[PDB]
Amino acid sequence: APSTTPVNEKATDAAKNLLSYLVEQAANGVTLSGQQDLESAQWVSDNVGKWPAILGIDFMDYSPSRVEYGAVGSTVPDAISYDSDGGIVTFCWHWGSPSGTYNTTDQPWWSNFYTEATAFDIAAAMDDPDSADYNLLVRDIDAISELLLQLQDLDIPILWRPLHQAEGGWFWWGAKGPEACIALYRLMFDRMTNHHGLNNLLWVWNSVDPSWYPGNDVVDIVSADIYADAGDHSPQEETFASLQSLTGDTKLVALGEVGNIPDPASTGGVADWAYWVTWNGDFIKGEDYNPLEYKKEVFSAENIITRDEVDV
Ligand SMILES: OC[C@H]1O[C@H](OC[C@H]2O[C@@H](O[C@H]3[C@H](O)[C@H](O)[C@@H](O)O[C@@H]3CO[C@H]3O[C@H](CO)[C@H](O)[C@H](O)[C@H]3O)[C@@H](O)[C@@H](O)[C@@H]2O[C@@H]2O[C@H](CO)[C@@H](O)[C@H](O)[C@@H]2O)[C@H](O)[C@@H](O)[C@H]1O
Ligand SMILES: *[C@@H]1O[C@H](CO)[C@@H](O)[C@H](O)[C@H]1NC(C)=O
Ligand SMILES: [Cl-]
Repeated sequence: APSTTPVNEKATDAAKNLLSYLVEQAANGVTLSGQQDLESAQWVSDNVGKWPAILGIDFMDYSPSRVEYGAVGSTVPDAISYDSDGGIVTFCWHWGSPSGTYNTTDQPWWSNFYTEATAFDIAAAMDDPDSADYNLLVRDIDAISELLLQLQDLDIPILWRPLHQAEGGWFWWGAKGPEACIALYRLMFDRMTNHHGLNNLLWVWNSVDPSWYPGNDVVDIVSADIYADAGDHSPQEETFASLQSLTGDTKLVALGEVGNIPDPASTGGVADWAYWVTWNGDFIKGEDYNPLEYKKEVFSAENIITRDEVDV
């Protein structure tokens, strides 16, 4: 069954308490609501009637290579505000490649997390710790670690989901097979936990295939991102079962991203997702994926937690 002990023995009380709360809720057939982007969370409050429990945001535009092209990151204040309002925060990282950005017509700099938008080679970087690219990877990790340390100084625990969707291959970190991506994940875990003393993090992995798994010693929560056909609100039992066997059923299981919110009237005892995070834009705002009447039902449900109900 899911562990309530963070893999970082030095975890803060706020990180320990968040993991224990999520495990308890999921064991009871309760799922936390979530939404990517503060403006979309505001839309849900304004149109559906509830603030999502979890705010998903991204370190993307703090990536050092993106700063070189004029990017201005602004999500750390949104984490602080959501936490001040009683919510929970998850970060992903659409990591702009440390070198190799093309910045062409078809591959603008602002797409430089996609494999197609950069020359960057994660495998060549990880095989040579003396290389410029290896040193730039560690510098990028240090850049994002500073942001996480600001959040740790404020006693804000974070559901940290780096190197997401890795196995798909469409982001540069997944373009050179599993070994290089696992090595980068474990390097990040060590650099953040040990060198930086980051103790406010719960580590969320986001690939299903066992050959991509970085190990139970460096992961607190396993997840997948599901973009089913518009209007498919099934519980996604097969994916849930694959995420249980990934860890020998020792880690909490969640949805990192959804296009379609799984119907909470059909998940109980089939696929006890700890949380889901709806993507931004049309996925939450339109009528094709998650219609207004359905959203109102989901967010009002007894077995869905919204921000007003969070009680860590
Ligand atoms: O490539 C065409 C694209 O145009 C518009 O999006 C542009 C926007 O795309 C960002 O990547 C998205 C991606 O489009 C898709 O929604 C999904 O894969 O997510 C990624 C990453 O999302 C991240 O950014 C958004 C806000 O854009 C949000 O905060 C989310 O939380 C975060 O995870 C990304 O490439 C952006 O850079 C890009 O916008 C550009 O942004 C830069 C500054 O970052 C500006 O300088 C630039 O002018 C432009 O706005 C459509 O929205 C999309 O549908 C697709 O058509
Ligand atoms: C990226 O490409 C655009 C479009 O050609 C160009 O105007 C811009 O100066 C480039 N950015 C950098 C920092 O070279
Ligand atoms: Cl503490």
